[PDB]
Amino acid sequence: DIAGLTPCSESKAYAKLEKKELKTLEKRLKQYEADSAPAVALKATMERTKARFANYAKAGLLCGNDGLPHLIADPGLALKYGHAGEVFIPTFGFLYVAGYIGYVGRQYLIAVKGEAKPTDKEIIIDVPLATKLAWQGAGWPLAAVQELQRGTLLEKEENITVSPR
Amino acid sequence: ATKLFPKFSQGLAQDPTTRRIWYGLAMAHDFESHDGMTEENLYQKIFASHFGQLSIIFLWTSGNLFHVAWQGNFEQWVTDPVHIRPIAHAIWDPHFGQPAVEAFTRGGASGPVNISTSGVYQWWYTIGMRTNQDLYVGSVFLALVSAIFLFAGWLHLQPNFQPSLSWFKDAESRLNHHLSGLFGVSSLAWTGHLVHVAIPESRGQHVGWDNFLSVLPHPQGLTPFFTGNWAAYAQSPDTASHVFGTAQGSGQAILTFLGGFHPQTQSLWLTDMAHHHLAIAVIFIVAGHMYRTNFGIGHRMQAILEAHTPPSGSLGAGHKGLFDTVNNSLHFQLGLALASVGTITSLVAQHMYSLPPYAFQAIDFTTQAALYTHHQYIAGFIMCGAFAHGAIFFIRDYDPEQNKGNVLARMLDHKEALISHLSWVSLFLGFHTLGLYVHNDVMQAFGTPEKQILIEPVFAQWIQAAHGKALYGFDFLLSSKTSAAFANGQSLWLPGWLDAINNNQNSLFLTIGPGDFLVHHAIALGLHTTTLILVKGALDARGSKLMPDKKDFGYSFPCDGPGRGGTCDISAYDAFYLAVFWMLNTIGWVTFYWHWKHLTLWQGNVAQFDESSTYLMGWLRDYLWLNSSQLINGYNPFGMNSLSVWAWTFLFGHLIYATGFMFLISWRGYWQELIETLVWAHEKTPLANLVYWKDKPVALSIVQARLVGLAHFSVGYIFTYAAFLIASTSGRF
Amino acid sequence: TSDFMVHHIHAFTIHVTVLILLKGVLFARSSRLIPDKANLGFRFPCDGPGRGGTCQVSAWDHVFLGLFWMYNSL
Amino acid sequence: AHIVKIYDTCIGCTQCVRACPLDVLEMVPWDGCKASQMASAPRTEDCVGCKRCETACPTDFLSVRVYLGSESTRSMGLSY
Amino acid sequence: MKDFTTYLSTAPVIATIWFTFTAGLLIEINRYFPDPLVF
Amino acid sequence: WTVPTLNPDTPSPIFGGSTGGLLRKAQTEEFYVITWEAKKEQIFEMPTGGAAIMRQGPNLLKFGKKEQCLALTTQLRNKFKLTPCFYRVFPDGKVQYLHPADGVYPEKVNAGRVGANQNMRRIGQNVNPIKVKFSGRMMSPAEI
Amino acid sequence: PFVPPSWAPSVFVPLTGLVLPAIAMATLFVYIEKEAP
Amino acid sequence: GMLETPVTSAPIVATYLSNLPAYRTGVAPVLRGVEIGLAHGFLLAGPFIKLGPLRNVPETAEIAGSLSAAGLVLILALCLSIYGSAQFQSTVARDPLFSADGWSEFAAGFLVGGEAGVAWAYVCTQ
Ligand code: CLA
Ligand code: CLA
Ligand code: CLA
Ligand code: CLA
Ligand code: CLA
Ligand code: CLA
Ligand code: CLA
Ligand code: CLA
Ligand SMILES: CC1=C(/C=C/C(C)=C/C=C\C(C)=C\C=C\C=C(C)\C=C\C=C(C)\C=C\C2=C(C)CCCC2(C)C)C(C)(C)CCC1
Ligand code: SF4
Ligand SMILES: [Ca+2]
Repeated sequence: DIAGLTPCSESKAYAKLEKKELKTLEKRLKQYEADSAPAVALKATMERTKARFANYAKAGLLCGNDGLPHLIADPGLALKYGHAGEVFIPTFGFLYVAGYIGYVGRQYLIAVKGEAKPTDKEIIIDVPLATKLAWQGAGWPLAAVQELQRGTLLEKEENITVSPR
Repeated sequence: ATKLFPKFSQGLAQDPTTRRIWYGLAMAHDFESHDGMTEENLYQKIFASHFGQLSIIFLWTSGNLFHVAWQGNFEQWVTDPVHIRPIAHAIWDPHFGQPAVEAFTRGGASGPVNISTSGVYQWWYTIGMRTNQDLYVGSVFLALVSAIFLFAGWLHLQPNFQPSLSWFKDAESRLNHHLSGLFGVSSLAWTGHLVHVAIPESRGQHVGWDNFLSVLPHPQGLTPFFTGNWAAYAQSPDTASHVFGTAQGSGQAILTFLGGFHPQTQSLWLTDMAHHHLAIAVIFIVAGHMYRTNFGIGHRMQAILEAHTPPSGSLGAGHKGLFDTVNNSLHFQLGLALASVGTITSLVAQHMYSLPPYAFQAIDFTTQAALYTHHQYIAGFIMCGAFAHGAIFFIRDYDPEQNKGNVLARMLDHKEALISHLSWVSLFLGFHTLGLYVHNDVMQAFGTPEKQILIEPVFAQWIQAAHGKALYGFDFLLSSKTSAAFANGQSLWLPGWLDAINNNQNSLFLTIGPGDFLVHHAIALGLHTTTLILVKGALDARGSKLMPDKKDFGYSFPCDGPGRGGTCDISAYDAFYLAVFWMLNTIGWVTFYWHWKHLTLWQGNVAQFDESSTYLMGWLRDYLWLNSSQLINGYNPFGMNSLSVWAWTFLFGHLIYATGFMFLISWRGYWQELIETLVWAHEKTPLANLVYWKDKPVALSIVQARLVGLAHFSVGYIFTYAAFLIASTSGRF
Repeated sequence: TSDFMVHHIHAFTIHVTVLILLKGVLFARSSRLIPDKANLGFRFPCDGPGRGGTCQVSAWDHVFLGLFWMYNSL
Repeated sequence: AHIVKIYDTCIGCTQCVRACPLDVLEMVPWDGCKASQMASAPRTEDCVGCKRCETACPTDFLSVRVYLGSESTRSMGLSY
Repeated sequence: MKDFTTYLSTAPVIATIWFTFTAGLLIEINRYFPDPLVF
Repeated sequence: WTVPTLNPDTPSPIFGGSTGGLLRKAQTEEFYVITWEAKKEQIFEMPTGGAAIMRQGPNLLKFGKKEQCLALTTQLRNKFKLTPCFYRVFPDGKVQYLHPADGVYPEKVNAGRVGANQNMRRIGQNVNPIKVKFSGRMMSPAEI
Repeated sequence: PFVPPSWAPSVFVPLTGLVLPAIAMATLFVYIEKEAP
Repeated sequence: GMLETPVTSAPIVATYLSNLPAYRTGVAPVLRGVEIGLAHGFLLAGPFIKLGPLRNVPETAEIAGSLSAAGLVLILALCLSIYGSAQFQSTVARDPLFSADGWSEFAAGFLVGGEAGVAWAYVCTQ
């Protein structure tokens, strides 16, 4: 398909790698009993390996000449060939959680900056205020867009210190 | 008392310590800091130094030619340039034992010699050199040119020959003559040599000074050139069965644009290179008539700079006053020249490995690797120097009053934003590249290689498909048989170019995968971080919040003391200093990637690189540990071979690098106290106190210590990698 | 012979570590470079770029270098 | 010898003079501050450049500056 | 008790508890959903 | 107040000697001599290393550099509340009084002192190095 | 012809390696320590 | 002031040092150089003879060792000459050895004595 790759469900190297992993696990299992802890652990690892290979092939991932899955980062190719779950959806997921953390921290700093000793609140975290801001940070994109549109997101150039050039 | 050395610094001559000699040696070329120096004298000294540098360059070239003609095997290498190793020069060392003598005796010589890795054999063979007499004549000619340049340097310092300050500032005349004469006429002359000598010599016809006036480069003899029938010079080119150096399969054309590579030499066609030089010669000559000098027509660079300001005021004053701040500042010109030369050096390295211009160059793996690594390291050092001189310009020549509101002042106006964004880009690239590497390493360690993150470089593969590569299957532009871009070049250059780019046995647009993506991001991280350090040091050179008056202390000063929290490595010199390490790391990553990809290509197993370049353990084991086995076995308890010199150089570089770490970690104070104890010991020792020193022994200064440590670090770095690369590539092939 | 050489290597490394630690202990209060080092304390960065440079003159810095030499020796 | 300069932002706190380890600075009468004193550097030939005076200065920015100049036996603090 | 809660509200204790919670959440997610590579 | 004169026949503190004393510089270039008055015999620390005993009355000592003399002066003033003074002696026999130069310690203002190296401007008012370029030698904008 | 003799390295290598650097180092050492009038 | 110990204050070591040619203070510098050169060349010929690269080949080990010692003596003589030229440029009793002419004569005497000592050490092994 994309970049001359082949789907993992049809790649021979993919199935060969799965057989190799199951073969080394079975070889290690051949030295133990049939109802012992190492045997059960090795069988669980084998089942996890089989489930992982079947799940990766079911997801529609593309495998190269090495039999390993390859990710598609281009939004056009990912949305046109059903690869948005690799790099697109996790991108927006990270953006949401990262902006969540940044917005909560910024709100906490702005909240404690108007007190008597903000540094004291910076070393000794005010748990009730932090918990309230952490719960209220779910609407961080809407609140951030509103702050940017009102002009309260940035600080004026005259209020920021600079070097003597 | 006052010493004679150094004559240019009275303050250093009065120094009674050993620091006088070191500082006199390190401040000899800083003419701006000399005593009683004027602008006119400054330009005159630089003129003389330029002539001396050209003399040294030409003498070095003549030396290489002379040694290849005397102790080399050029006459035998031209007969079989595939199975014969080139010889650099002979070896005469009384320390060699008998096994070392027969070990280095190779290449058909009668004694111990060195196998050259510079590629001058292929270059001289392609341009037309065939016998040792030609190299001897070229060596004598270059020695005469070197002597003439040295005499010119001495002559331009005597009275009635020293140029005035106004002559050195004629930017329009200098630019016109450099574009039309130094660039265009030189390229036209090179075209004349290729058409008259290189092309006929590649077809088995000897054309020398004794018969070039009676031998026609083309059978039609200048008639198509004057009648405008230039297409007659592209008729009947060299066929696919042409044997280089013989008339079998040779053609009659002198100016073609076939494209691709020669089927036997795997290099660019000589007719294509001649046509290339002719076209760029015409373009450069035409460009040499742009500025106004003495005939009314032309331009004034000040007018073009002053008439280039946006109307909305986005760039403030635009480029007003930029002509004076560039023409009156030598550091600005040096920085621009070094930036362009460094970029061009990198371009040379990339184009030279991908499109080999010299015959039988692609087969010489050691030559290709050494040339690429050499040019990339030279380019990195030159780039660091460009930024260092930019910082020197900000401290010594920048005038905020003259550059008021222009782009130059606006850069310093928002320098915090630039440094912060460079920091963010470097942080993102480092965090993600390192994270993906460690993730792949953990997946490979746990026995699950299918769980590692392998992002396909679809953008670069898309560009490769745009160039004609049909491996990925995008089928667009040159990759599609029904495109306008494809059909418009099918009769001129696309057949050869497509045949060469679709061949997986050359270095023309190599196949890339996730490993290439990851290492490219590592390269991006290195470039951005080195740029961040250099740019931050140049912008903060005039001052910062910690040191508001940094410009009053010069470009290089030790520090500002332990006050205000501590000010170690606060000068711009220290910023360049820290950036050299990042430059070495970046060039190390690019050369490691180049060498590993080419080693797997030449060995016939590209899958090894494709499967081991995604994790750092593969880089350490399959590339560094695996390829150093023959290197460390150059000399062992059972004997030695010709590869023992590279093993010794490997350990030599390791020792120099480690010695540099001493000047890098331990600082002055400890050494000064130790030296004081040594002074007492010498003064209280009989039979030895009768011999006294002339200079008081003192520890090296902070700045000198940094420079010495960096010099050892760089020397060890370069020597270690050069020995490893040459030994691994030569031993494997 | 190899054992003899490595034993002399060990003796040399131990002697250098002893030299750095002993120099940091004996010259902790004063020296010919800084006569009032004891007033600056035990752990201080330097005494400025004066006198050619007085970087790493404190006894703490001697311990800092002795750690590297101990690592090399061991 | 090093170059030691005093600026008009000096408040006459005499902290730089007390911190000088080679007696380079001193106090002279002045009228530009409340303390009616100003720092001075009449013995710069004995300055080593330790910059202790800059560390002891409380004004922002500093009122005393030391620029490392030519090096001699006294400036290098050599007892030999 | 007020002083003890204030001590627990300090930066190292809060960082330790928060990182233990985040690490435990990620570990439990990877335990109930083994080997997640794509969405 | 008048400038004092060095008395070479002055008793020195009880010290057994050390290896951190004078060197060839004292015999070929110059050396320094510090003198002070002690109210009683007391053990003090030598700037060159070791413990010496200052005697009751006059005390004279020799050092290789001025920093050692000032360090001893600071120690005697801050601990024993004494008033020491030193000179620079040349091999020819010339003696030059050094501190306190005007008889009064420099930390306290004294009349008659003429200000030196004083700039009647602030640091931010210093000119750019380009205006100082092409001078007689390496000159900083603060020197003008 | 410009071809040097067979004994040329046996004379030029020791020269450039020991005679010329000794002379250069001695002359440079005398020049560095020369006192101005 | 300074530290006095029996090692640096014993009369036996003081007499031994005063008996050495360098501390004679009253003889010609060329004679001092000849004596020092002979005493140095005789001991210098040993290491090159017994440890050089040609120490195992017979009838030439002594030849190569003596030639190497002679070359070292020549290098040391050049070092003495440049030291005298760079040390004495301007300006009990003053020793004439610490002068331009005195040190030049001392270096020449050292060269003659060193070569004679090397030649004597070579024939002493035959
Ligand atoms: C971060 C940089 C970046 C880069 C280097 C690329 C690179 C690429 N994108 Mg892309 N893209 C990006 C960001 C980027 N994108 C972002 C942020 C978005 C979200 C808005 C998109 C959304 C997007 C779409 C919807 C498509 C691409 C497509 C492409 C590919 C060809 C088009 C092109 O080069 O023009 C740059 C890309 C754009 C200007 C976006 C618009 C698409 C243009 C108009 C081309 C589409 C026409 C047609 C589909 C071309 C293919 C013809 C045929 C082979 C089918 C190319 C490799 C095309 C593709 O190959 O589909 C598989 C495609 O249709 N991208
Ligand atoms: C309130 C927290 C906070 C926020 C909103 C930001 C925001 C920002 N930082 Mg920053 N930073 C932080 C904390 C924070 N930082 C801390 C604690 C450090 C010290 C490690 C740094 C060190 C740092 C550097 C060196 C740089 C930035 C940069 C930046 C900018 C680029 C985006 C980025 O993520 O860079 C990356 C930021 C990091 C890698 C550090 C993030 C640390 C965590 C995730 C923040 C959590 C803070 C706190 C524990 C949570 C609040 C608790 C409260 C509710 C009680 C951006 C505006 C870049 C810049 O200069 O702008 C262009 C840059 O170069 N930051
Ligand atoms: C047509 C007239 C002419 C010509 C030929 C030159 C030529 C030259 N001038 Mg000059 N100049 C001229 C007119 C001219 N000038 C006039 C009218 C003025 C007064 C306004 C000046 C004022 C002037 C000054 C002040 C200086 C020079 C200097 C130089 C030298 C530059 C050295 C150099 O970079 O190497 C040659 C550069 C090239 C050949 C161009 C290289 C092209 C790129 C960078 C490389 C690519 C080529 C190819 C890929 C690589 C080859 C591959 C293989 C062979 C290895 C050069 C020889 C400098 C000097 O004095 O040196 C002594 C200098 O300081 N000139
Ligand atoms: C066209 C190229 C060019 C030119 C003309 C200059 C010119 C100048 N530079 Mg510059 N520079 C350049 C490129 C250039 N540079 C590059 C490529 C770099 C990056 C490496 C630098 C980085 C740089 C810095 C940081 C500084 C200068 C400075 C200077 C100025 C005077 C210093 C000097 O040269 O004294 C003499 C130079 C030396 C004595 C160099 C020391 C020897 C070096 C370390 C080589 C050691 C190699 C070693 C011996 C190899 C042995 C190996 C073997 C034995 C095994 C001078 C105007 C200085 C300045 O402006 O003063 C404020 C300044 O500090 N340069
Ligand atoms: C392997 C050695 C090494 C490493 C990792 C770095 C890393 C870095 N350098 Mg650096 N540098 C080095 C050697 C190194 N340098 C040397 C030898 C020199 C010459 C002295 C320099 C000189 C230098 C300069 C001058 C500058 C940098 C800068 C930077 C930062 C660039 C931003 C980035 O890439 O983000 C990625 C971040 C990393 C790679 C750090 C690693 C993150 C770790 C592994 C994650 C944390 C681990 C885990 C979660 C917690 C473990 C803690 C444990 C105790 C519990 C980065 C942190 C630049 C900078 O500051 O940018 C703003 C800067 O200007 N370097
Ligand atoms: C491999 C790198 C390296 C090397 C070679 C050295 C070497 C040395 N260190 Mg050092 N050190 C290093 C790394 C290194 N260090 C680092 C990274 C640090 C930072 C932690 C330190 C910190 C440090 C401290 C704190 C001290 C030293 C000291 C010393 C000296 C010990 C005396 C000695 O060993 O006698 C002999 C010298 C050697 C064995 C070095 C190699 C000499 C070769 C084998 C001889 C070659 C001669 C050859 C003929 C020359 C001809 C050249 C030709 C062109 C003419 C010595 C010169 C100590 C000292 O001052 O000395 C008492 C000291 O206190 N080092
Ligand atoms: C810069 C170019 C260059 C270089 C790097 C070398 C390097 C070498 N030459 Mg060679 N040589 C050169 C130019 C060069 N040569 C030229 C142009 C000639 C023709 C006159 C010769 C003639 C020559 C002979 C006959 C021999 C060598 C030999 C050698 C090797 C032994 C070392 C030596 O220096 O011998 C001595 C080299 C010379 C006497 C030639 C120097 C003559 C030029 C004109 C003077 C150069 C001055 C220099 C640039 C100033 C800087 C030096 C210093 C002050 C910083 C060595 C590999 C010997 C050999 O082959 O060993 C196996 C040997 O027998 N060379
Ligand atoms: C770059 C030039 C250079 C040259 C040409 C030589 C040449 C030589 N070296 Mg040497 N060496 C050099 C650099 C050089 N070295 C450097 C830089 C180092 C430090 C790393 C050394 C360290 C070194 C050692 C440790 C030894 C040598 C030895 C030797 C000799 C080999 C012994 C032999 O097998 O022959 C046979 C030897 C003879 C027939 C005796 C000849 C005696 C001399 C050479 C002739 C008379 C001296 C001459 C008249 C005066 C010259 C002084 C001149 C500078 C003014 C040989 C003549 C060995 C040696 O000296 O042999 C004992 C040896 O032990 N070298
Ligand atoms: C600091 C400083 C400075 C600066 C420096 C610098 C600036 C550096 C850098 C840098 C660099 C180094 C740059 C470069 C660049 C480049 C560019 C900008 C480019 C480009 C491109 C293009 C445009 C292309 C296009 C194309 C393509 C894409 C391909 C095909 C072909 C074509 C053409 C189409 C100086 C000294 C001045 C002075 C002041 C200070
Ligand atoms: S420390 Fe600063 S403010 Fe105080 S007297 Fe000295 S120069 Fe003036
Ligand atoms: Ca010919």
